Amino acid sequence: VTVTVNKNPSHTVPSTLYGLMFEDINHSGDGGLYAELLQNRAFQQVTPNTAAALAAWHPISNAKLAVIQDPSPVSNALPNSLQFSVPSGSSGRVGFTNEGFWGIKVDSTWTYKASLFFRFPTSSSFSGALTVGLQTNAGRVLAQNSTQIRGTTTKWTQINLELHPTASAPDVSNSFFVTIDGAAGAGQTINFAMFSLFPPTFKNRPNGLRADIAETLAEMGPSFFRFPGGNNLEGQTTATRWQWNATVGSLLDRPGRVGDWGYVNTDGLGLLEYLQFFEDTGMEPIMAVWAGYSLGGTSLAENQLAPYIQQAIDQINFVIGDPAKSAPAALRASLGHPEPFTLRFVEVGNEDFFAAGSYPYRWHDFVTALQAQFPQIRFIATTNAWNPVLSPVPQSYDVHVYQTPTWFYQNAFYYDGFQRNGTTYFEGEYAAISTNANDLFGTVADGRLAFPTVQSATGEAAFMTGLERNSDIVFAASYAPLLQHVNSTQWTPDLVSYDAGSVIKSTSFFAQKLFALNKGDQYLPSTLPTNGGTLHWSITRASSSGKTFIKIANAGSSAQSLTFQLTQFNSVSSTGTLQVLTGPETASNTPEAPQAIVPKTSTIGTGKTFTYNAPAFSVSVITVTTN
Ligand SMILES: *[C@@H]1O[C@H](CO)[C@@H](O[C@@H]2O[C@H](CO)[C@@H](O[C@@H]3O[C@H](CO)[C@@H](O)[C@H](O)[C@@H]3O)[C@H](O)[C@H]2NC(C)=O)[C@H](O)[C@H]1NC(C)=O
Ligand SMILES: *[C@@H]1O[C@H](CO)[C@@H](O[C@@H]2O[C@H](CO)[C@@H](O)[C@H](O)[C@H]2NC(C)=O)[C@H](O)[C@H]1NC(C)=O
Ligand SMILES: *[C@@H]1O[C@H](CO)[C@@H](O[C@@H]2O[C@H](CO)[C@@H](O)[C@H](O)[C@H]2NC(C)=O)[C@H](O)[C@H]1NC(C)=O
Ligand SMILES: *[C@@H]1O[C@H](CO)[C@@H](O[C@@H]2O[C@H](CO)[C@@H](O)[C@H](O)[C@H]2NC(C)=O)[C@H](O)[C@H]1NC(C)=O
Ligand SMILES: [NH3+][C@H]1C[C@H](O)[C@@H](O)[C@@H]1CO
Ligand SMILES: [Cl-]
Repeated sequence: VTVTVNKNPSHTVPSTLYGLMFEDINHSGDGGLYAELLQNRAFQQVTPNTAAALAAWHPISNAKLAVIQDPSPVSNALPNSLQFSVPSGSSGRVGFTNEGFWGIKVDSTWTYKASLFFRFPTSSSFSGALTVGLQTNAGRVLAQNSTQIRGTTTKWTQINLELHPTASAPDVSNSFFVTIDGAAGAGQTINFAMFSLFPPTFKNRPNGLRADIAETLAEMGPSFFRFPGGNNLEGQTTATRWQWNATVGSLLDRPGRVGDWGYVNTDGLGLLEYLQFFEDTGMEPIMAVWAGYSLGGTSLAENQLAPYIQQAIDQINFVIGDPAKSAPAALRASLGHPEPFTLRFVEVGNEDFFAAGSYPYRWHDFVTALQAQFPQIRFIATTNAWNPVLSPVPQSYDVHVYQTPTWFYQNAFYYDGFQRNGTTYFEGEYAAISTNANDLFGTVADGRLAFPTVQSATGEAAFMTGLERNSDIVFAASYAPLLQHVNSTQWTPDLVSYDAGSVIKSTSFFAQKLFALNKGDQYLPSTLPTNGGTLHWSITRASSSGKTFIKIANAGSSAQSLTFQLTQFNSVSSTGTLQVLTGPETASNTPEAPQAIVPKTSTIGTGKTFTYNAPAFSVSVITVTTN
């Protein structure tokens, strides 16, 4: 195909076109992006005196453990304590371990910060060392530190100890431990609460993020971060919905919540940590507010919304409010951030096409109130575009699609036929999730992708050329889900996978990165791809530099020749860079082969005419300079 490139831009490419969609799913938050290494660190939202309350916790030797509703809890928000008892006649090492989130990476190049709260519920003459550390799951101690404690300490007391491993572990099958001498400790009971183990964090943030994952997200050059969901916003009931104010302040004062993916959320990754991450990466938020529906099917009645609307106002005021004008904005100031954060976009609910009978009145009451308080914010509707008809008229819709790789290349013209009437579209969730048109959400045996493939990434890339061409009305687009803990998966495929030790960048990750890092501010119209065909392209240009980014998706099994004609330009560089992602159709980056498929960079000859053979199942970026 001959592709003629127009020198005259048709529109300015939004700064927000490519970004991330985050919720705590697959332990993407707890166990993932949030750097905390202990699972069930504070016994949040578990039933006392049950086995599930002790999840991730194990005795050392003859230790007696129970999670109790503490008669004098460490805080209002943390009613549960770990009751540790050493039997009469004990000796040696007695204590307990935390298995982490399916392991703990123990690296001698890291300093870890261990902390816990303890008290003796009954004053005693105990005198001895409390030792914390890291061991292999064989009991081989790799790091340890101790401090003197006394049975006369009946008031909650925090212990803060650094850990320095003497050796890196050969694998992640390691645990955190707390021990006392069994002879010195015989017959003693100690109550513990609010444990924590942190490695070094991204940007050395207090209560920050896991470095390799954070760096992987920053690597992709995202412009926005949509959060906190997704289904994880909604709750299963009104009472279990995400609430901003429960995620701010001291860890002692965050009660956690049962999330929407089968596990408890600590809310240690809370609103301020999200906003700090955005400051650290140059992302802007697309922030969702809860809109009167939860996943058990309950809509709030129109006459029940007012307190929930005010809570959404409170949440936005925490982000952007003048600290002199509201309690939430004053709280942001008090937590060390007097300056408002950026927030341009708020999403009203999540996937309210599941509650389209109530969304009209929910949308109406929420957006009337929020637009009056926040005249500069753009509010995004979550129902199917224009069905049902909403009032006020939404400025933006969030469009989600999970489909086959083929569907994505076949639907790259999805936005071309849309009216240009001031409405903008957010592709807030998309992914090629299955090769089975009949059972998209089924099993891997029935065609569900365990990981993105070259096929899925190239189909997505074709659809993304459509998003970029239509970026006069498409303002933002994010793959979902973003993150996967390979030991605790509720949804595949995912953009970035990891275990306790290392990260896997998917084929789809590299497509997302290639699109986002090679994006100018001018859209240059070109010869249209065949609507329904496997071969798609989109061309942008950086007005400041003349760097010109030709993105080519070949989502099919046939190599296809493209001849670019740039005769309209005064000058085209005599060379360009090629970046190409390609491989076998069903090839994946897996834990076993995490670098099977990676992009390759080369130099090609360019000018006003050049020819590129786009391989079967390839994503290609050619960068030239044009003036
Ligand atoms: C986060 O902030 C929300 C407010 O936006 C807090 O929710 C509010 O909590 C109060 C106190 O529990 C609720 O008032 C109570 O309602 C019950 C049931 O009708 C009543 O029996 C009590 O006498 C009292 O009036 C209020 O309804 C509730 N509001 C909403 C919108 O949920 C929430 O507690 C805060 N969370 C934390 C951890 O601080
Ligand atoms: C045990 O942990 C303590 C507490 O973190 C470590 O002592 C701290 O070390 C850092 C770095 O030198 C100092 O800046 C802190 O002021 C120290 N605090 C205290 C209370 O001493 C100590 O080095 C750790 N020991 C081992 C063997 O890992
Ligand atoms: C923008 O144009 C869209 C088409 O891209 C219009 O959508 C129609 O909206 C009415 C109700 O307002 C629906 O009953 C139709 O079914 C919609 N058409 C389609 C194809 O979905 C939309 O109303 C326009 N919006 C504005 C602000 O003018
Ligand atoms: C977490 O998941 C990883 C990756 O799937 C597991 O490690 C794999 O285990 C399988 C099945 O035993 C082996 O055949 C693979 O070779 C392992 N892969 C790698 C890269 O090591 C790991 O066992 C899981 N951890 C836990 C505690 O379940
Ligand atoms: N079904 C998806 C849509 C929903 O909002 C998310 O929580 C799910 C995984 O990305
Ligand atoms: Cl397919």
